[PDB]
Amino acid sequence: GPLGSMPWFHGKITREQAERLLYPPETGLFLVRESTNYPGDYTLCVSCEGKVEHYRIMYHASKLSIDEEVYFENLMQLVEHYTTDADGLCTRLIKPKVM
Amino acid sequence: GPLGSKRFSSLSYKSREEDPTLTEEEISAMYSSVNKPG
Repeated sequence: GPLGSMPWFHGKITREQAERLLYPPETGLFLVRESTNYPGDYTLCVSCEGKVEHYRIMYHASKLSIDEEVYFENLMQLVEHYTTDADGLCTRLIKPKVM
Repeated sequence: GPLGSKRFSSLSYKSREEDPTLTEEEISAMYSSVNKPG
């Protein structure tokens, strides 16, 4: 891998690429990509019954957070939390969007 | 013009690449944000 084993993190995907990628509705399919509209942050796209939910990820002080209450040290641990429980997600993570 | 008794809300995301005239209001409007159960 790039730096371990984080394929779910594309770090370079467009709206058209993210839309088609999440074509088939399957609760648990998530994907992270560099926020286009907001440079410097990330966006998590999940498929909930065919709907694409985008979760803005704020990166400050070398820490990530979406609820502005739970800060992490990296995207790896961040996903682990959202995978074990919703934590504010329409559907807990189940299968990472492998690219 | 059906009753409309269906629960579903699409989401057409758009990046500054295709729409650089988008503001925090529009961009954020395309997000769900953390929404815990209850």
